[PDB]
Amino acid sequence: YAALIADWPVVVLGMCTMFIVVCALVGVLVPELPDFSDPLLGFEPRGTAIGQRLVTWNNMVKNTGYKATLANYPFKYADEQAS
Amino acid sequence: GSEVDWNFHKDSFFCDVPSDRYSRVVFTSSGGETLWNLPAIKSMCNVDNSRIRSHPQFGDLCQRTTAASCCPSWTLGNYIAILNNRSSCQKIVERDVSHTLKLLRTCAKHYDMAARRKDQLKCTNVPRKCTKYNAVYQILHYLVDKDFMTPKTADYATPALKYSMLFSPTEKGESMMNIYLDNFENWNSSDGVTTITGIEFGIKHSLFQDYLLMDTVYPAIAIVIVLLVMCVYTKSMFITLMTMFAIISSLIVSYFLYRVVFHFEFFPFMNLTALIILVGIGANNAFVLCDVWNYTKFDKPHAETSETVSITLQHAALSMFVTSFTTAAAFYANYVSNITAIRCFGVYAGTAILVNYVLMVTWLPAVVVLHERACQKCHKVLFAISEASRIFFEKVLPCIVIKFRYLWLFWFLALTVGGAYIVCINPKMKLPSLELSEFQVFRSSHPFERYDAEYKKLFMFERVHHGEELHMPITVIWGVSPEDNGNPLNPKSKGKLTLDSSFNIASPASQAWILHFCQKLRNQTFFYQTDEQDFTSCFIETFKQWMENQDCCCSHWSFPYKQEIFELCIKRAIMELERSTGYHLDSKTPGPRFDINDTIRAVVLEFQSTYLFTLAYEKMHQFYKEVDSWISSELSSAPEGLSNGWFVSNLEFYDLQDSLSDGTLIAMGLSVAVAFSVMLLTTWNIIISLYAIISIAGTIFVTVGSLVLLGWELNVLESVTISVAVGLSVNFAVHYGVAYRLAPDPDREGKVIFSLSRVGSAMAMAALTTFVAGAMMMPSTVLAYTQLGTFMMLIMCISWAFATFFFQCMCRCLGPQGTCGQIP
Ligand SMILES: CC(C)CCC[C@@H](C)[C@H]1CC[C@H]2[C@@H]3CC=C4C[C@@H](OC(=O)CCC(=O)O)CC[C@]4(C)[C@H]3CC[C@]12C
Ligand SMILES: CC(C)CCC[C@@H](C)[C@H]1CC[C@H]2[C@@H]3CC=C4C[C@@H](OC(=O)CCC(=O)O)CC[C@]4(C)[C@H]3CC[C@]12C
Ligand SMILES: CC(C)CCC[C@@H](C)[C@H]1CC[C@H]2[C@@H]3CC=C4C[C@@H](OC(=O)CCC(=O)O)CC[C@]4(C)[C@H]3CC[C@]12C
Ligand SMILES: CC(C)CCC[C@@H](C)[C@H]1CC[C@H]2[C@@H]3CC=C4C[C@@H](OC(=O)CCC(=O)O)CC[C@]4(C)[C@H]3CC[C@]12C
Ligand SMILES: CC(C)CCC[C@@H](C)[C@H]1CC[C@H]2[C@@H]3CC=C4C[C@@H](OC(=O)CCC(=O)O)CC[C@]4(C)[C@H]3CC[C@]12C
Ligand SMILES: CC(C)CCC[C@@H](C)[C@H]1CC[C@H]2[C@@H]3CC=C4C[C@@H](OC(=O)CCC(=O)O)CC[C@]4(C)[C@H]3CC[C@]12C
Ligand SMILES: CC(C)CCC[C@@H](C)[C@H]1CC[C@H]2[C@@H]3CC=C4C[C@@H](OC(=O)CCC(=O)O)CC[C@]4(C)[C@H]3CC[C@]12C
Ligand SMILES: CC(C)CCC[C@@H](C)[C@H]1CC[C@H]2[C@@H]3CC=C4C[C@@H](OC(=O)CCC(=O)O)CC[C@]4(C)[C@H]3CC[C@]12C
Ligand SMILES: *[C@@H]1O[C@H](CO)[C@@H](O)[C@H](O)[C@H]1NC(C)=O
Ligand SMILES: *[C@@H]1O[C@H](CO)[C@@H](O)[C@H](O)[C@H]1NC(C)=O
Ligand SMILES: *[C@@H]1O[C@H](CO)[C@@H](O)[C@H](O)[C@H]1NC(C)=O
Ligand SMILES: *[C@@H]1O[C@H](CO)[C@@H](O)[C@H](O)[C@H]1NC(C)=O
Repeated sequence: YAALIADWPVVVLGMCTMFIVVCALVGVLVPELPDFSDPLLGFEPRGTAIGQRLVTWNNMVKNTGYKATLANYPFKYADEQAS
Repeated sequence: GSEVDWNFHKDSFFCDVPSDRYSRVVFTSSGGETLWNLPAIKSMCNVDNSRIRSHPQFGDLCQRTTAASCCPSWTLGNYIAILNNRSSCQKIVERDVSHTLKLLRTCAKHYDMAARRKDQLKCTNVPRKCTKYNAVYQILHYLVDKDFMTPKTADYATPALKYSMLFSPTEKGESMMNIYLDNFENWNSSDGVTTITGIEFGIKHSLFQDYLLMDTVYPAIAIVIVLLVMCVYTKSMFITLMTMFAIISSLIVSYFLYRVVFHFEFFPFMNLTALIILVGIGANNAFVLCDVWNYTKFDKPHAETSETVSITLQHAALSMFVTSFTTAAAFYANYVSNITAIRCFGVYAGTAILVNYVLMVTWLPAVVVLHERACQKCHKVLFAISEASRIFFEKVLPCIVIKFRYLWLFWFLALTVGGAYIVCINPKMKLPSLELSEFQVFRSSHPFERYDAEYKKLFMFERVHHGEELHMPITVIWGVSPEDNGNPLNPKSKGKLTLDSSFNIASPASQAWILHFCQKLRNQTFFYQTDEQDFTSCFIETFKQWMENQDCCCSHWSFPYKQEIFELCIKRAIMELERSTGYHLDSKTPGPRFDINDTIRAVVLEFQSTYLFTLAYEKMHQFYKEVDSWISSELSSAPEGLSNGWFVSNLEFYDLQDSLSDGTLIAMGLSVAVAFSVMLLTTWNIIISLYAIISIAGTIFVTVGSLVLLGWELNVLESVTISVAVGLSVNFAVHYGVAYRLAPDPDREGKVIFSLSRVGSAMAMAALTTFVAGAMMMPSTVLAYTQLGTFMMLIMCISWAFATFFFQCMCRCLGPQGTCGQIP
């Protein structure tokens, strides 16, 4: 493309800025802007044979017992109808 | 307003006990190195009641009728005023000072009473009754640090206590930000007799964001400086402006490609720093193209512009792509770490550099060809600058590097071996040693980091707090299987889901096997006997012990029941096991788990252990390794043998440390492999490849050694820096190696001066521009900028010096026929 950037510089310098500006506009419109509130939102390993178990054991706690149909892991509750 | 009376109304009362939940300030006086004097105490209490008892505070205890005061202050001055019962802290007579001095002297040897709750009465026996209501104990355990009243110093000697503390009756929390955002941040300290050093309002992480916005003037200034320097190299302002706009647009389109095309949605913090890095990178490409342009335009000037453009592309694209792709692969190699932040920063920076290379290849020739279109002293100074630069980088530098030619070898070999020994054996880099709750995220002189690092070990109620001695528990689970579901790769930090398995506990063999497992585990060495936990252990044991009654339906059976008794009697039993003791159990109790249907789904046992909880690496590693090696002995029935291999304690810091220690090494390996491969493929001469590898190793070892000597941990940043350094090293070796080859001179001492004179200007300009673009981050507040700036300066000034001296003084041994690589 040596000849292309020889006799036609302005078209190659304008297509670039067209692409750049449409990219900037899409990137500022479509996706949700970042937060920047918690400086340590990422520092936690994932899937290392000892982080999987921690994640699962923490999910086991958040799904605790509810007075009825906890959709979770409760204690005895579901058989308290005798009273 | 906030105008009411205070608590001291000639009433010998007191609000509460000074706890850890409140807000703390730390005072040091001056070089005088003493606080026991009326000016110090009075000024301390005054700056207290001025800088914190002025702003309207609606968050308070409100235990009395005073709406703007519940406790007076909780300071040393109040505790002096309660002696001799002078109500106002302002009224001190300088004799109660001597009184409390003598009292603390005569009583400090007994430090030892917790509290005397009854008014003017002591509940338990105390050695002395001359002490007031918890005065000496509180004033020794909370307010004054350890050096005061030590038994090490002899009698008649007066201590110094260079540090004191001061509490506040309000409760620490995010609400303090306003208080801090107007009254504390601007002004230096109090007057020259008392100076605040440490603050613990508890807003160290929530306020962080703000400082970010307040410290973006240092990046901007940096950009400006770069522009200036580029004007000196290429005189046309047009090219400078267009290449800076190309860099910015590259970052923008890289963000766009990052967010929606690659489609993963999480933007970490460190990604911001990326910009700075690229500011010291992209410009380099220009300083390779433009220069070459002129050379071609100096060889065949009468030719058509198209031919010159084709020739300069032919002569520049190879090296541009080599260096850009090498740095990009060095960044992308972080995609093998298990953390999230670096696993995203890698991809982002890599895409940024690649797109920047593409734009430097396309956009830049366009603008350089479209650039076809009292001042005598202002032109003569530039002419003299050009002449001096030419005569330096053409005749002086080769002379300096080649005439000595032997001191450099020994000197740099000594530096390399010193760096190797200082990174490998004695002071090897250390893993992190601070709880995940408080990382050093500010400057190392901010009033928050002081209290969070230095002063949290001088005060008793924090040192004994460091003396926790909490054992480590082990747990076992048979209900669920370990599996992660929500976005593992390029994660979201919001992906989790629970699941189930298929096992039965009704099999009597499984019951007997669980009982045998418990009995066996009660035998090993990593066990700790308490003889106090009844239900907070194996449930089967206490269940069996509970089922010894009769005439109630089942009773008085063997151990392996027929499971129709078992499934119903578990529920029959726990509803009365809750009665005796442990009336409450909340989602972390060794009791078995149930479902919507009352069947059993998850069984969880728990035990204590003898290893104490710590933060070191070897201890926790030994614990985990040996205990998991033992637990791996299952050999059990078909059920509960699958989804069996379970073990989990409060060990997360160890996970972070292990993931760092593996990711850094894997990334280093991958990046150095790519670097050596690219150097070999671009040189086509094995001896030059060996010299380049030696230079890369030298610069890596020296920079990492200087980093560790200066004193650096591996939090999350250095885990990327250690890999970025070996990618940013070869940038100069590639250029010096390509230029050395294809030179019209066969001899050894010749053709070195050629390459050096031809590319020394470009290398020096790139080095200087990255140096000065990283040197405008040193004064700042957020830490990442300072870390990155220091690393940038220290890596560029080292890599340039090595790749010039230790390479040219080495590449002159090669023989003119050499190897020339394999035969393609
Ligand atoms: C308009 C926005 C969206 C983009 C701007 C970036 C480029 C497309 C601009 C920046 C500077 C412009 C140049 C500024 C000046 C000139 C000189 C102009 O010719 C003259 O002024 C000749 C005068 C004479 O010799 O008599 C021809 C267009 C050109 C090359 C312009 C071409 C378009 C350029 C490169
Ligand atoms: C040496 C260089 C040239 C190698 C190639 C570099 C990049 C082009 C590669 C490296 C790793 C790749 C990534 C590996 C894994 C993923 C996750 C993957 O995630 C999903 O598909 C989940 C979201 C969805 O369902 O769409 C999307 C593609 C992506 C970002 C890949 C995009 C292309 C990347 C950045
Ligand atoms: C490459 C870096 C070193 C400098 C160039 C980029 C910064 C100038 C930009 C990048 C992201 C920007 C931030 C993106 C979002 C926000 C949140 C925004 O929040 C509000 O307006 C208040 C409400 C809220 O978000 O809670 C304040 C500006 C701030 C911090 C921005 C400040 C300017 C920042 C740090
Ligand atoms: C891959 C290239 C480009 C970089 C250099 C890598 C290796 C030559 C070195 C660098 C750091 C070295 C490590 C530094 C420290 C240690 C700890 C050392 O064990 C100790 O406890 C040593 C200190 C002590 O006795 O307390 C065992 C070797 C090891 C893993 C070393 C293994 C070899 C390593 C990885
Ligand atoms: C050449 C580049 C890659 C830099 C050198 C690598 C360092 C940044 C890292 C990578 C691996 C790390 C090592 C990984 C494992 C260990 C073992 C670890 O052992 C213990 O916990 C203590 C043992 C004892 O005290 O006997 C001590 C830190 C150390 C040597 C680490 C020291 C710092 C190292 C060498
Ligand atoms: C291109 C060249 C000049 C690069 C540097 C070469 C050597 C100076 C390096 C390369 C490999 C290094 C070794 C890599 C790994 C180790 C193991 C490391 O750990 C132990 O041997 C443990 C000793 C202990 O128990 O204290 C000690 C340093 C050592 C020998 C290193 C010493 C320095 C070595 C020989
Ligand atoms: C010919 C030239 C270009 C060779 C390279 C020199 C500098 C670019 C570097 C190489 C080694 C660096 C030094 C490596 C180690 C230290 C010690 C370091 O010491 C401390 O911070 C604390 C020391 C301690 O108490 O142990 C201060 C920086 C300094 C002098 C560094 C300053 C910058 C130096 C001289
Ligand atoms: C590129 C040409 C012009 C040669 C430049 C030589 C010196 C002017 C440079 C070479 C290495 C530089 C040093 C590299 C690193 C450091 C550590 C740096 O440490 C800190 O400021 C600590 C920051 C922190 O960790 O909080 C202080 C400046 C210093 C000594 C630099 C001072 C300026 C030095 C000596
Ligand atoms: C303080 O108490 C003592 C004894 O209880 C009393 O004699 C003295 O008058 C009190 N102080 C004041 C200012 O009244
Ligand atoms: C700090 O500023 C105050 C004025 O707010 C001044 O009185 C004091 O002397 C200053 N201290 C130092 C060390 O500059
Ligand atoms: C466990 O208890 C003692 C102490 O180790 C030992 O002698 C005994 O044989 C062990 N019992 C079982 C069932 O392993
Ligand atoms: C038990 O769960 C099943 C699920 O299919 C449901 O149909 C049934 O109603 C549940 N029984 C009780 C008592 O909740």
